[PDB]
Amino acid sequence: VDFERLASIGGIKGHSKLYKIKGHPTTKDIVIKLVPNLNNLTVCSEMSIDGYLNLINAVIIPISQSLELMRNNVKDGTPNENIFGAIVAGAALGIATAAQVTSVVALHKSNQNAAKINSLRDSITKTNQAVEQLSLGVQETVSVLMGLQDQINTNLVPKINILSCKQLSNTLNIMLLQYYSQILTVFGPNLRDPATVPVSIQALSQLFEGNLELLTSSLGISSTDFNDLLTGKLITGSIIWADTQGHYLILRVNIPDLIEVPGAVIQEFIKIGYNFGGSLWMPTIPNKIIIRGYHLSLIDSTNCIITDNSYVCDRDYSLPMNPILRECFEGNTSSCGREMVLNSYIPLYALSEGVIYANCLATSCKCATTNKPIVQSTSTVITMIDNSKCPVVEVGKQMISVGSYLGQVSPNNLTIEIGPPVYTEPVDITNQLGNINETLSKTLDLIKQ
Amino acid sequence: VDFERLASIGGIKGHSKLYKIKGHPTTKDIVIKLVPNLNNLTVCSEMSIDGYLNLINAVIIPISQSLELMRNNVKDGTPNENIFGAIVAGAALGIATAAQVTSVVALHKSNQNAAKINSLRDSITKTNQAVEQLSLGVQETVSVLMGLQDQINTNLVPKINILSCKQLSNTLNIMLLQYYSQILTVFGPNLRDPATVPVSIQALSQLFEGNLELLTSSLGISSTDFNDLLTGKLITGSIIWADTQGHYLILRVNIPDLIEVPGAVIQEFIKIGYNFGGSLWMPTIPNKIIIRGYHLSLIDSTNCIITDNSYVCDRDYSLPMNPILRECFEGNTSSCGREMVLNSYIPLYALSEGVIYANCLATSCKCATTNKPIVQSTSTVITMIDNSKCPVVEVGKQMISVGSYLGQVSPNNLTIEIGPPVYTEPVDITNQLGNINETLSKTLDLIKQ
Amino acid sequence: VDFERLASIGGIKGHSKLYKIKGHPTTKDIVIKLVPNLNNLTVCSEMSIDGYLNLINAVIIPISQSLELMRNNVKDGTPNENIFGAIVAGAALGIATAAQVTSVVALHKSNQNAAKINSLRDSITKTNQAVEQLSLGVQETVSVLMGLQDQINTNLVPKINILSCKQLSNTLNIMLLQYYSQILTVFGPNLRDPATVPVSIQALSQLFEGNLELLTSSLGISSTDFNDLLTGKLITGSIIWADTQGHYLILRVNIPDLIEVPGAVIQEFIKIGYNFGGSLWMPTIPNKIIIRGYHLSLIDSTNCIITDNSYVCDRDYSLPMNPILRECFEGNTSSCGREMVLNSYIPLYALSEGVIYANCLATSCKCATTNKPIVQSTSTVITMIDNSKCPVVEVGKQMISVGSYLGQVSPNNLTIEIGPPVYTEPVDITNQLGNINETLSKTLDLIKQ
Ligand SMILES: *[C@@H]1O[C@H](CO[C@@H]2O[C@@H](C)[C@@H](O)[C@@H](O)[C@@H]2O)[C@@H](O[C@@H]2O[C@H](CO)[C@@H](O[C@@H]3O[C@H](CO)[C@@H](O)[C@H](O)[C@@H]3O)[C@H](O)[C@H]2NC(C)=O)[C@H](O)[C@H]1NC(C)=O
Ligand SMILES: *[C@@H]1O[C@H](CO[C@@H]2O[C@@H](C)[C@@H](O)[C@@H](O)[C@@H]2O)[C@@H](O[C@@H]2O[C@H](CO)[C@@H](O[C@@H]3O[C@H](CO)[C@@H](O)[C@H](O)[C@@H]3O)[C@H](O)[C@H]2NC(C)=O)[C@H](O)[C@H]1NC(C)=O
Ligand SMILES: *[C@@H]1O[C@H](CO[C@@H]2O[C@@H](C)[C@@H](O)[C@@H](O)[C@@H]2O)[C@@H](O[C@@H]2O[C@H](CO)[C@@H](O[C@@H]3O[C@H](CO)[C@@H](O)[C@H](O)[C@@H]3O)[C@H](O)[C@H]2NC(C)=O)[C@H](O)[C@H]1NC(C)=O
Ligand SMILES: *[C@@H]1O[C@H](CO)[C@@H](O)[C@H](O)[C@H]1NC(C)=O
Ligand SMILES: *[C@@H]1O[C@H](CO)[C@@H](O)[C@H](O)[C@H]1NC(C)=O
Ligand SMILES: *[C@@H]1O[C@H](CO)[C@@H](O)[C@H](O)[C@H]1NC(C)=O
Ligand SMILES: *[C@@H]1O[C@H](CO)[C@@H](O)[C@H](O)[C@H]1NC(C)=O
Ligand SMILES: *[C@@H]1O[C@H](CO)[C@@H](O)[C@H](O)[C@H]1NC(C)=O
Ligand SMILES: *[C@@H]1O[C@H](CO)[C@@H](O)[C@H](O)[C@H]1NC(C)=O
Ligand SMILES: *[C@@H]1O[C@H](CO)[C@@H](O)[C@H](O)[C@H]1NC(C)=O
Ligand SMILES: *[C@@H]1O[C@H](CO)[C@@H](O)[C@H](O)[C@H]1NC(C)=O
Ligand SMILES: *[C@@H]1O[C@H](CO)[C@@H](O)[C@H](O)[C@H]1NC(C)=O
Ligand SMILES: *[C@@H]1O[C@H](CO)[C@@H](O)[C@H](O)[C@H]1NC(C)=O
Ligand SMILES: *[C@@H]1O[C@H](CO)[C@@H](O)[C@H](O)[C@H]1NC(C)=O
Ligand SMILES: *[C@H]1O[C@H](CO)[C@@H](O)[C@H](O)[C@H]1NC(C)=O
Repeated sequence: VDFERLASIGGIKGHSKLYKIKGHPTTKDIVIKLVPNLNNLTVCSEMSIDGYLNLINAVIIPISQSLELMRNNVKDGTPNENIFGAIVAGAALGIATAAQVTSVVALHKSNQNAAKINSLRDSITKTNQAVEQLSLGVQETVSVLMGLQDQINTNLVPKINILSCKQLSNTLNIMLLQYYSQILTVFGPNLRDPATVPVSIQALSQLFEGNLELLTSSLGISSTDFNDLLTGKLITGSIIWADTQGHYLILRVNIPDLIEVPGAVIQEFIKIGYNFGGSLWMPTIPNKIIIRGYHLSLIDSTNCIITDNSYVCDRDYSLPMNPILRECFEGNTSSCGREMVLNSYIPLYALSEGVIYANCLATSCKCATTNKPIVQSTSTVITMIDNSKCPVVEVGKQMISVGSYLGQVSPNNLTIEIGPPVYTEPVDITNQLGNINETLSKTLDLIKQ
Repeated sequence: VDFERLASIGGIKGHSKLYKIKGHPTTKDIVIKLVPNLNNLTVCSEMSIDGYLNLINAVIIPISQSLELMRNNVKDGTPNENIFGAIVAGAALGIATAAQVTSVVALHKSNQNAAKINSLRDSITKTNQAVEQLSLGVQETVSVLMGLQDQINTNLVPKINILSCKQLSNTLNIMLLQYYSQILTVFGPNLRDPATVPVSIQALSQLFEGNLELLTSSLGISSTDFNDLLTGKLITGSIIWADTQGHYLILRVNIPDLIEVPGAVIQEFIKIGYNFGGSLWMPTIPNKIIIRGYHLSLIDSTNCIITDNSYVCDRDYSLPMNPILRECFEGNTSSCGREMVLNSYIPLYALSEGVIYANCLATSCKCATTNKPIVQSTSTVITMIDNSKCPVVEVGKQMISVGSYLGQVSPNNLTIEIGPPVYTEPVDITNQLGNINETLSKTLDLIKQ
Repeated sequence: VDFERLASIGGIKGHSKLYKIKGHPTTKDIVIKLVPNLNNLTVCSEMSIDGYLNLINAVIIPISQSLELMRNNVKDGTPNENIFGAIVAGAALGIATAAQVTSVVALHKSNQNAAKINSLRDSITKTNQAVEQLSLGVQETVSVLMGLQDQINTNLVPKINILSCKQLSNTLNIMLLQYYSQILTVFGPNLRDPATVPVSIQALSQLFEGNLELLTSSLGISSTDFNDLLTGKLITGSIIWADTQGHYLILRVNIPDLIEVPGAVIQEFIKIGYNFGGSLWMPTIPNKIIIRGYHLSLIDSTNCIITDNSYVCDRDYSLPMNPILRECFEGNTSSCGREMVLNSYIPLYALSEGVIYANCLATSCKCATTNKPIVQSTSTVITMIDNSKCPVVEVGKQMISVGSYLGQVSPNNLTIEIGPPVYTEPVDITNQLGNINETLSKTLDLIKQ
């Protein structure tokens, strides 16, 4: 890429940041209970828990049935001693994809640990606090949790005798209906196929009043640097057991790790408007260019957080680009398109290493040190301001200082090769393909002559 | 649609679902009280209600004057000779659509029931609980409802003498300001034209801590199956009255239904990457094809929820394709477009009726029962794998089992034909336009002579 | 623009509203403290504040360091003959934009007032109420506030001795993790550079349970008409100080004003389907047209709220419109394009000042004064209906009355030109990609002839 020619056409080189992709995740098993274990409220709680039980058993049972169905198709013990592993009975599958097979293999791998955690069902159902830990093994422990367990251990407990029992039953019914609305909201897409659908950690967090940090801390991840504090919205987890007896859900989550792709640097750009042909124009370039070993491609940070120093993505998002755009970035400013604007929010000046790139035709350019106006050149449109002209500069309204030097090439004396203009592209451009069509079927009429 | 040549072009036939959408327009009517009724707080409440009342008086009166204007835009009379009424006022609508006329007919249809509900205004204001059902007639009822009644019947009521009265007044002001912010949030677009704008049941439930099925069970809808349980976001409804003295809003909602359009089957597809020209490609076909008696249309599930077995839409969303797409799906794989990718997240193999469609040029394909590689034929690009080759297949890393049979013919032994790709960013269409600019007078240079 | 031919192609003139732009905002300074001042809880608080402080220091300290680092890059003083201008040291900026320069100038303006507010740090940290005021000067005041100060002044305070101190400590821990997650949620993009990123009042109010007009009333701005009730989602604020001692942020917010651009009228339109060629077609014209002294342009309401009488935007969003669309709106219905629709939710009739535009080919049309049907003319598709034919009209299933007159000339008796249909696919481009290439040999063939 040539920054001098692309600055001649009106694009200024922005920051350079890194690219990091999530990769190599380890697994951790969590358990979530659903039944609010009340021990203090055995005086006045009545039958009303069983209505909540009937409403949650409408969704606990079919998820568990599909979960035991999907783990039933796979088997182990490949024929021959040389070949061994998990075998998917694809005749019993019907239609399946690669990630579904991978999830089936993962569930078959975690079936033994699911049975190991299922051995502690009475330990799961005996908890009376919000979040606590129980000894899974000699070195492993579980992370049982309920957000609403605290709500009938710090709010509804002290009103055990001041307030009437039917009012406690009605308030518990309102809270249970609201919580069942929350579980109904979060396990929406999970109802179709609860094996191949990951669970967002924030969607888990709205079950517990939107506290993602409690799940992050009790899960074990402790973000310390600046880069991992923004990260935490990409933690994925899958359900491995859906037990109906204690009415609990055993899930397996993936602890992320931000690996770094070698040699890939994300380069940003700033687009300014320039006055050509009596109109204001902007070059048509993408904002972000990934560069890796003299190779230009495209990415999208639609799902990626952007730090001050790097681009952090959940997964690699490499998109191809047109070779005409590659020639536009490399040498050919004639191959770069331009669009027109007339709105008031167009930047005309910007700073780059102490060098001002400014359109002086619309912006007032002056030097404070000499008190003389600066005129637009006719060989260029974008006008540079450095310490060669004047140190202390009047641009627009503002006093500024400049610094450094162009380095290699001055685009003031360089020729101008602004390419063809493009228009706006709504469904209007399909109507211009329509009048291109009538021009072409005029030429088809002129073919026969 | 032929699935063998569509498997040759790179598409795999996915699941088949239904289009059981829309239903009978049975309705129901409820009452939304705004001012909460305090009865235990007659000791220490001051006149903190007056600021809330002055805040809501700026809201309630415009909807009331708009609705009485809208009733002034219609009469019935008995003009003509066969017509016994239901005429609209001439030119009093100004600018109006068909849905506005339908809303006019709806208010003229329900004004008698609105007067019937308004006959018990003193019965409306005497409620001191959250949700009540009061008898409209002999076998009829409505639902008067106040979700913040509980918060000043279980939280602010017991602190009547423990906490100081000015602190209760301040906290009451805080929750009144918060709840008035909630009404200002939910009746945002409703303030412009409060007769033709429906009300989302989820945004209505957001006034009540997001307890949707509390409103649903108080309404009367009891979804019992899997398909209708996810449904409940298609309730909707329109306000029929905005009474100022009781400060309440009489709402009319529609009880939905799920009828089935006959013969319409939604078909899913899986698009895999194939290695042609030393490059990775995918075919360009839409994901869902609706088929009804040899008729292909297009749909968009931008709002429709997807069940495990069918598609639930609020309303029919039929779209067409080009006839070139119809020939692409029927017989012409040369008319099916393609796209080039280089990203890592491209699946290359999938399963369909125990038959593997695999890109073995990039995927390791072996038979574990015989320990031999599976090689790509030069005639095919996508490899069919069944039990005729080998029962246990190594694909990728995984042991899998195949089964069933082929189905008519195979896609491997068929001829393959392909076409050019194209993308967005119409600067290439701009160069094509300049090509037309030079081309049309490239024609009229040396035709004759 | 005409409305006779434009309704003859099927577009009906909607309401005419105004255009207003937010302009000239003044500045007011607020302060936001973050450490919850507990005074009643000195009996049982333990050291749970220390973990919250350790969590929030990693956010507070680098924001303050970046703020003072950006503060160092601007200097004042006289550049020889010029008096002042706040000279920006451009060597200490790297790459900067115009908005960043304006923000640096804003903080250079606000350093003195930030120091004046920072002189009352012990006054800031001593507040034990939710929202209260302190005297900044003889005529200026500050607006120190918390949404969660009340929560440990009305909820956790009365359970000082009834509930155990470790349960109070755990409840405070859970609520502090939840609120620390709230600050991590709202200050997401602010951590990259906390000077150039504006702060929305909505996400700020999300820290205080979504009570927007509590913040608005503490600011002092008050809405009084219909147009300012919907306005309230566009308040812009910027960080001016990030003090780590009392752990508070001094913020400067911009109280706005809705200025009116003169002569600009936003025109809406209603597009109906018309039956041509045995099929339903939809004309392709934009819904909104801004007209200002015979000047058509394009706008987008992607962020602008729409009131009953005007358009309220955060900033001007004028876009150029095509000269082919200028011929479409002025004279040439051939330039007005079309598309082919088949879905059932297409309106075919509408009312405009007692003028019925009705496609009577698909809609039943009658006059029950005479009890006869109304037929379709061959010279037009859209049916003109006024009181000259019959004053009381039957359209579809609805019985209406009309008035007024035609409007200059009737839109039924003329003949209008037509545009071609379009689609939403790049297939056409690929067609031409080889088409013009094939027709190129044909052009030379004409030359050969
Ligand atoms: C999940 O897998 C289990 C285990 O069965 C094994 O896997 C199947 C896929 C087949 O390949 C089996 O041959 C294989 O053993 C299946 O559970 C089994 O279900 C059957 C009924 O389908 C049960 O038989 C019943 O048993 C008693 C006998 O007294 C009577 O009630 C009935 O007469 C009937 O025969 C059987 O006990 C049960 N268990 C075992 C170990 O075979 C299961 O069908 C399968 N699928 C699902 C969806 O759960
Ligand atoms: C909505 O409609 C009511 C009812 O009036 C009926 O509908 C109107 C659209 C017109 O077609 C009327 O002719 C028709 O009766 C309107 O309320 C009426 O408003 C008028 C004033 O516009 C009232 O007249 C006043 O009455 C007393 C007489 O002592 C004095 O205060 C005034 O001198 C004045 O004459 C009238 O009483 C009232 N009611 C009726 C039954 O006619 C209403 O104006 C209309 N529009 C709106 C915007 O509310
Ligand atoms: C922000 O600015 C302050 C003020 O410094 C002034 O502005 C800077 C932008 C430069 O132009 C300075 O020349 C100018 O004075 C900076 O504080 C200063 O930091 C320096 C170190 O960077 C301190 O020097 C130290 O001082 C003592 C001397 O006994 C010893 O510890 C060291 O040997 C060392 O020399 C200096 O005292 C201090 N104050 C002043 C008034 O200069 C500050 O660093 C700067 N930037 C940031 C990121 O905070
Ligand atoms: C409440 O429950 C706790 C925990 O089980 C127990 O220690 C306490 O004694 C109970 N109190 C009453 C009054 O039941
Ligand atoms: C593009 O640039 C190359 C050198 O980088 C040059 O040879 C070529 O002619 C240019 N093409 C244009 C300006 O169209
Ligand atoms: C640009 O070229 C001019 C002559 O046109 C020359 O005076 C000037 O020094 C050049 N600038 C450079 C090489 O930076
Ligand atoms: C293109 O033009 C031809 C000839 O006028 C017309 O028949 C055809 O429908 C048009 N096609 C498209 C896709 O615009
Ligand atoms: C509180 O209100 C309820 C319901 O109206 C009533 O039964 C009760 O007596 C009231 N209590 C007091 C102390 O006013
Ligand atoms: C595929 O075609 C080949 C010849 O090209 C033939 O030998 C083979 O039997 C065919 N397989 C089918 C029809 O399944
Ligand atoms: C290209 O330009 C104009 C429109 O700008 C068009 O009318 C003309 O036919 C085209 N060709 C030439 C040779 O100008
Ligand atoms: C609680 O704090 C308030 C306000 O500072 C004070 O008036 C009151 O005495 C305190 N009460 C106790 C029990 O400490
Ligand atoms: C466009 O309209 C003008 C008058 O406004 C007319 O002279 C001209 O012929 C029209 N052009 C068409 C229909 O192509
Ligand atoms: C429409 O044209 C007819 C002649 O075809 C004429 O009689 C009639 O008055 C016209 N209507 C107008 C101009 O409104
Ligand atoms: C059409 O011709 C142009 C110019 O030679 C070429 O760039 C383009 O690839 C061709 N398109 C096809 C599909 O052959
Ligand atoms: C497919 O069949 C159609 C006729 O139905 C034909 O026009 C097309 O060329 C065929 N596909 C080929 C040979 O590319």
